[PDB]
Amino acid sequence: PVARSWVCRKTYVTPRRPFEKSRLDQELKLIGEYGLRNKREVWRVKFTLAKIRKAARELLTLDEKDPRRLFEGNALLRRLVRIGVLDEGKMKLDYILGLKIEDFLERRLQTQVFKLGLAKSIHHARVLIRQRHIRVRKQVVNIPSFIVRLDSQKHIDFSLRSPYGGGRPGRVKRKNAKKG
Amino acid sequence: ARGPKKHLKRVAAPKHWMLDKLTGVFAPRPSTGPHKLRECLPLIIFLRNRLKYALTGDEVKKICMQRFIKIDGKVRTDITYPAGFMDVISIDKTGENFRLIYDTKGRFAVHRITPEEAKYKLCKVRKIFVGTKGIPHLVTHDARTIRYPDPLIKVNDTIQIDLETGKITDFIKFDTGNLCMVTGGANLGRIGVITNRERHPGSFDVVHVKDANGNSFATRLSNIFVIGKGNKPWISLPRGKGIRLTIAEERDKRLAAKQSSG
Amino acid sequence: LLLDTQQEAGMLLRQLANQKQQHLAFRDRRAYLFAHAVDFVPSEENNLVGTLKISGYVRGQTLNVNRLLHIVG
Amino acid sequence: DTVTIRTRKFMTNRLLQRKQMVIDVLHPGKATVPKTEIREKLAKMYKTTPDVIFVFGFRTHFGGGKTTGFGMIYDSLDYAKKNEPKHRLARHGLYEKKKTSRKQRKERKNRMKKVRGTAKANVG
RNA sequence: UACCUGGUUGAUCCUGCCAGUAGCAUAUGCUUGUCUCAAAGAUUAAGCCAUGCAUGUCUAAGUACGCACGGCCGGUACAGUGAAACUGCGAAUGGCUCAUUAAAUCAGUUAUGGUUCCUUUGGUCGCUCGUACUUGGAUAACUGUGGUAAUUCU
RNA sequence: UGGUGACUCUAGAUAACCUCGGGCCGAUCGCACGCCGGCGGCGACGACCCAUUCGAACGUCUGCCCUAUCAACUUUCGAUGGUAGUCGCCGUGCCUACCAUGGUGACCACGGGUGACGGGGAAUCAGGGUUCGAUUCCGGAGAGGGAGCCUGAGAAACGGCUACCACAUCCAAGGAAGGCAGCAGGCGCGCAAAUUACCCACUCCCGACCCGGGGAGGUAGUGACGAAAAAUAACAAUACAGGACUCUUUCGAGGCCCUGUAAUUGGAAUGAGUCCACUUUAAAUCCUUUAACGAGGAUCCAUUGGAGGGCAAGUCUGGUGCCAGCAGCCGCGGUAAUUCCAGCUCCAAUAGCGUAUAUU
RNA sequence: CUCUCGGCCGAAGCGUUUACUUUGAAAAAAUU
Repeated sequence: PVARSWVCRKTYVTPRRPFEKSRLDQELKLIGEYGLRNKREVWRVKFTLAKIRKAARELLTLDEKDPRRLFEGNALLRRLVRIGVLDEGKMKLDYILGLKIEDFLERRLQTQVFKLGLAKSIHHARVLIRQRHIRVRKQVVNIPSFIVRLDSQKHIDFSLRSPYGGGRPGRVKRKNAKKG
Repeated sequence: ARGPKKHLKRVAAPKHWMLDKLTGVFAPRPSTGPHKLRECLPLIIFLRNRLKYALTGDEVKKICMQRFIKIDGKVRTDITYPAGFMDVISIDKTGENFRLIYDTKGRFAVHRITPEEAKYKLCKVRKIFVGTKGIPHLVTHDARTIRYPDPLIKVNDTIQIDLETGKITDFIKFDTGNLCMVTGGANLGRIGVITNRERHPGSFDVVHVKDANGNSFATRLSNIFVIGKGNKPWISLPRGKGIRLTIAEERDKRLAAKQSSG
Repeated sequence: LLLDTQQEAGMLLRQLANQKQQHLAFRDRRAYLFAHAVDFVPSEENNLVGTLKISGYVRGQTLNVNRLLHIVG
Repeated sequence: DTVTIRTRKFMTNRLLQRKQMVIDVLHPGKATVPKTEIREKLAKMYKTTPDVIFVFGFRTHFGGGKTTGFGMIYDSLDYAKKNEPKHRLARHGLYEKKKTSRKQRKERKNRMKKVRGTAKANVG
């Protein structure tokens, strides 16, 4: 007996049909849109959305005045507004089902970086995040799949330690400036 | 097993202790005492997890051996000594007194008391027998056996005991129209007036209890604990007034709190 | 297994002793010797040919004298 | 200069004769601060001598700004000696651990089990 | 994501299987830059085991005459710390395994008004009308004498 | 007197009894010492019995996988019941005597099997289900095989003893010592599994006991079992190429974005690494934090499978000639091979990807 | 659905008894 936790999930489901042109092409398109490493990122997103839709489904079957349906539903809607996928007016349980994969890929950090004019391309944004140039509030974020919340979005900066941000030039600049 | 067990694992430990899942392999096995190990706080958990005074078991020990902690007006040096319901914990160096009373949710709340109130505790009688030359004995839920009590006192009644003497003072009889708390089961920690008790021979007697907010619920008689004559309690009551909040209303409360303090 | 201490080398010796032996097929069906000590008694020194005295342990099978003997090189 | 000490969850243990606290350290440019410096800083904050305070468990956050540790400021040095875990007293040279390994002393024990009487003191 | 595709024929529609497909488990092949977690001699042999280790323990409080110790002040019975040994307690927990075992174990449920229960916790402990301002005999540790090839032997 | 749903309960009175292998009715210690010559305050060990806790141990009810190529089974030696007893901590065929002739069974008894410890659970799944659960929590069982004990509150204990069987070490030939299904490690077995590492710093447990001890446990090491995150480049100027907006009958001409080739350049940005220090920590390591060095493609070079159909991707080139081979299946090969071995090219998955097996 | 004892009410019986449904108290944590 040890003091260790063996709890862990798989965070994606591999598709049933491995080769269908519609699917492959679609996922490729998605990838190209939001600058992702492989199919598995897309699949992760798909899995999460699927989970959400399951949750929403298993609530609608209960009575309108059933407490569980109310409370849990309200929580779920809150969670989906707090990330910035749904809208405050469309905060009813049925609207959850009409969500798309891309609407969750839009709230990824990379995409935010791209949109906010900190980067020039999606790949460029990704790289900027990876190299530790992008911070959120004050915390430096290395992970690009970091889902940006609605309230936290209004301050995504360039991190004081980076060359683009505060100052102190990088390595290449140091090397070139110390030639003669 | 060949004999009695001396160990308890953290996973098998009772939930209302609010222990972790990763700090160690073993929970602190409560020493045999006045309370059943399922429904009690060991002194260690209360001292280091609730109050945070100590950080480790060693630190806890270093307090218990310096003889600062008094449970029911008596110095206990054992770190695993079980303090249960209605139990008075006194630290004199800080000048702080706590009584173990169940929270609304079913856990042991850190409930601070006045030094005036800390002089007495309440006891549910478990059994009354007459033994040796016509001497009747009460036996309370805290294993405290009191010789020569009031002949009016019957089973399932609550008595007030002054801790300095160890003698009974005055009692509340179990009757419809008395304020109660639950000591075990689903409704644990909930407070209300007794509505109606129904008897079942050869089984547990189901007792109905009405809330302050009109929420009627039921329990077993072994789990009920009388407190108040009519409506007003004989002891202080936790910050949550014993009325169990539903989830939605709790959420609402939380939201309100968030709003108010920014 | 690392060799640094005499304690480490003792662990190695122990490992070499209790080991699953790979039985090499050629060795097992014949009978062989390693030389521990070699002595030479020439019949005639001018001939430069004499009697050899190879002393060591028989390892393969039961060594029969009627059979020939081959020295490796 | 650019180092800043803030004190979070602060509590006085009168049953232990100490001042228990959480410490946030801001050091935006530099590395993690050596413990001595932080001890000094805390001393200068709380008016007391640096000799009596102990700090432990400093984990710097990802990115490189905040560092969060636990620190306790005892009343007297004697009280500190009497209450603190002995390895934290060894970091200030107040305690010395025996240089023997576990294995050796196990072996010795097992040897001395075998012989009776005064001969337990001879075998080592 | 309540999903099917190839294969019986000159061609067709069927029954029907075989094959594909996706997981999840053990093994294994090739390959492997970083980082957070993380199973791991179960399966076959509940087969055998070199060596080392895993249960020991003292307070103001049972017994100190080991100069073993610096040390009191000296007729100061016992200043103190204290190896040992007697005593008390622990070793019936933990850890390991899954061989046996099929209403057996086990689970939920009930009983003990049919029993025992270290310790803790509470009660009780001049309720008996009949040398004590202190009882006896040993035995360790210690000294010394030994035996046996050898043992945690005596 | 008092109490339960109910006592042959507790409590009361009377007559007695009370084991010598005997039941309680303190021949014990520590701390401060103080009061009318005599009295005392805290605490430690105790102690018959009550309670209590930790339990245990016996019962009740209902709930298991396969098999009829197991249909009758159980009773002479207890089978089912009655009475009396013995034993047992207690209730009982638990045992003994004496009686009766029962009890179970197609609602599957009994017998046999199980690649059967039981649960909590896991995997898969629309709904229903099917399969797994040796594995860290609870319960059970056994320490080579069986059997019997001592001490103890508690054991039919095995890091106790006593035997016999099976193994097996040292022997001076007389005897002595065994028990890793504890933690390492070894052999053997196999398709199949880690270091004779450091530490009681945590979690806890045991102990006369704040102090001692603990291969319980923690920490490292091995670790592609498995799960989470996530690099292997980004950008600008050029030279083309598209797709657009404005102007021209159209050709066209412009300043509008996007795309690769760049056998073109260009500087910036970084981690892998290398490596002071700090931190972490029982002591370390790792991570995190940070000085310096660290990136131009012959590198700091990405792999495994496949490319007729199923099934995403070549009637490309060379070799082979029903040979070698491939191919889950359908089939490919007998001289133009889209299927073999290569080269080139492309596709799928991507730090993973094949293959065999159990299973959904 | 009701006569008996107590403070219009609580005890006393129920009602042929189930099966069924709903509710109530219990059903260890971890996992889910």
